[PDB]
Amino acid sequence: NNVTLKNLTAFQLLSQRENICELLNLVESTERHNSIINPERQRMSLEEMKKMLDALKNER
Amino acid sequence: GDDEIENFRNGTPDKLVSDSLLKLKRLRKERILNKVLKPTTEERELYFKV
Amino acid sequence: SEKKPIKISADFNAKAKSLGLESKFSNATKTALGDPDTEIRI
Repeated sequence: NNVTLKNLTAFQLLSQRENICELLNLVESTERHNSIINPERQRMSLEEMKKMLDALKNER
Repeated sequence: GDDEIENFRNGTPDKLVSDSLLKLKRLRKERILNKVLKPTTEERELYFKV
Repeated sequence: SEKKPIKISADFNAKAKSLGLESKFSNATKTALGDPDTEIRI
């Protein structure tokens, strides 16, 4: 919750290193990439959108 | 003791000396970790043996 | 060994460790001379 010079430099360096290691394909981030996408959450949100759209369609 | 006679007849007394020095060092470390000054009897015996 | 040797996750403490920066988020390191027991012994 506190930000010092050490924390800032470490954060920036970590981001840079992660990006570069991803360029060389030296990292497997399936867990993060599927917790952010979360296809289950995608299906849930899609069904919620469909239900809301049907509700708006039938009120007329 | 018999250990000396064996480790002489069977050669390699140096192994006995090295093991005894290691035991002495370990005993001294344990003697330092809890504050006590006088070495125990077994330490004197290992020293005499070496 | 064969596959990607990093395997980043969503922990940020294993992620930071796997890329080298492990102690770089703590204020001060851990030492031995900070306990009163070792001080009393010395």
